[PDB]
Parts: sequence; structure tokens; C-alpha cells
Amino acid sequence: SSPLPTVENQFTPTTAWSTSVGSGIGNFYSNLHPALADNVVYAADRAGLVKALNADDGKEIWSVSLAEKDGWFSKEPALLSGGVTVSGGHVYIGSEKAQVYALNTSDGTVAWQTKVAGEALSRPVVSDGLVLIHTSNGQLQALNEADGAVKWTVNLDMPSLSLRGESAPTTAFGAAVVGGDNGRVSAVLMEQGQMIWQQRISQATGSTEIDRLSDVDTTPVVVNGVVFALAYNGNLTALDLRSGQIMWKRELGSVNDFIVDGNRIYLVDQNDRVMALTIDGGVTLWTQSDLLHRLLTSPVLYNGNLVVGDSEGYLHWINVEDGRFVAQQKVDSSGFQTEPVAADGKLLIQAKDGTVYSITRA
Repeated sequence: SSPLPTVENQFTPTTAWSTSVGSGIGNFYSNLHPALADNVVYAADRAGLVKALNADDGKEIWSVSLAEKDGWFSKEPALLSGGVTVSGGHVYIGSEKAQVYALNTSDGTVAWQTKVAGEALSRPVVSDGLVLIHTSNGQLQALNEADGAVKWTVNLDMPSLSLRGESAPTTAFGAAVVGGDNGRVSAVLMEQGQMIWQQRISQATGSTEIDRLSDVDTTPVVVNGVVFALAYNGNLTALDLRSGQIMWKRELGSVNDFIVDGNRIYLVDQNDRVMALTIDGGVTLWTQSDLLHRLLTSPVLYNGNLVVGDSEGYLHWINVEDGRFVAQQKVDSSGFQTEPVAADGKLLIQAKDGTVYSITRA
């Protein structure tokens, strides 16, 4: 592992509120994380529990359950995994049983429930009034906001090994841009799911070994006209948005997640070394590696700092110029692992077990 850095807090970091959610993800694989819209926080657990909460104080609004009734005293877990997405009147969640749920925001009644073509370990993405689902067996599927029917399906690649690492779609200017577990990046037109391009980003996994630390968020991000994407080997690549042509590849190390903002890329490698890069070239500016082998979440930007959680239950704030620590708190002794979320002035994060938390300072 690697010991915890010493604590020169520049602000005093507190926990605004916290409310638990079942018990919730544990040590199972899932990508469940909170969502916010309209001073409502929505959140879930593996079993099938879904709590809507007031964003200011954390008090519960509705708590529904999606678990199935199976056998005398057991309820059977819904196996929710595709972290919570919310848009329009609906709350969207996907499961490892190939189900996508659409729950009404007003009261969390089920509006529709569709069987999709494979597991939905990723965030549904809404755009166009179509709900986008990237399945574990290499499909891209598009569902109606309104009734949940499958407008279309695209077969992305000759199906491969299924890997840890979220793979949501992103959208830009009418296209879906999607990554995957097979070295491939694709752009699909959203009307009728027609192919625009497909770039091979690295070798199709050619029986090369899979390390236990590999966990690559393969979700592309489009800034200006550049597509940024990690291939499953943990290499960062930049592509021209129009044609999918490779601009460059960082065979740097092995990157689990990254984020973009302004003129910086901020990433976390599979060793838990944190790094900052230039946007045009992906040139490295600083590394912070005092967190080696604690087990970090994805990072977010909040109030101008990088925030990342670890399995030992700590938050860490990092200066965005180098690179040094700024604050650190113990928060929940079941660890962190799923991503912290930043929108509208709030910092939300969900722990394995101990579940939801708002965060600031005073």
C-alpha cells in the first residue's frame, strides 16, 4: 500500500449531511454513483433500492425497491450497476440482468422497464430524447425517453472479453461516440444509428494478459473537435472528431481514468499516481504519487481543486497547478470507489457500504 500524507489543511473540510442507502455496493463490481438535478439527489444500491433526497439536508423523499420476490424470505438483488442518470421527468438505471429502468422523478414509480441486449454496467446517457445504452456484449442501443422502446441497435465489434471500466457513450453534434473493451472507438449518427467512423485505437485484445489493477474508463470525451479516449491497455489517444483519425497516442503508463477541463487533462493511473497534462499534446506537467497503491476513485474538479477518494475511506484535495495536497479527511470507514460527482455547488460521493455524503467547508 502507501501511508497517508501529512495534513496541512488550507480549509476545514466537513460533511454537510449523510444518508445511507441499503448496504449498498460492498465488494461487488458495479459503477453506481449519485446523481443531482433540481436540489434533488438520486441514489441506489446493488439490491435495487432507490432513494430520492433533498440536496440541502439529505432527508429522504421516496425510497423505492426494485428487488425481485424470490424464495420464502429472500428478496433477489436487481443487480443495479449503471450509475444513476437523471433527465426530464425520469431517473435511469441499468442492471447486470440486462434491464434498463425508468422511474418517475415525482414519486419514483416505474414509468418503463426494458430488456436490453446485454448487461448495462454503464451510465445511461440521454440526448435528443433518446436514452443511450452501451451493453457489455458490444451493442449500442437507443431507447425512447417516453415509452422505452428500442429505436435502434448497433453492433460495435466482434464481441470480446468483458472488462472492468465504465464505458458510457458521449454525444457531440448529433453523434454518439463510444469506446469499448476491444481497442475500438466509434462514432454513430443518432437518427437511425448509422456509422460515420470507426478507428482502431490499439490491438484487439490478442490474448495479452489482464492485470488485476487494470480498470479503464473507456468513455470518450469530446472537447473542441478532439476525441479523447483510453484504450483498454490504458493508453490515451486523441482523435479528430470529423474523421476519427489518430492525432496521437500516449504510451505513457496505464491509465484508469481521466478528466478534462480548460487546458488541462487530469488523470489517475492504475498505480494511483495522479498526473496533469496539457490538452493539445498530452504533455505531462506534474505527477503526484504519494498515494501509490491506496485505491483511488476517478477524480473530479470542485471549486478549483482535484478531488479523489480512496478505499481506506479518505478524501484528498489536490492543487491544480502543482499538484500538492491542500486538505484531507477521514469520511467513512467502508471505503470509496465509485466516482465523486460535482454539479451545482455540491460535492456528492457514495461509499461501498455507509453510502451517501454532501461535502463543503466553514
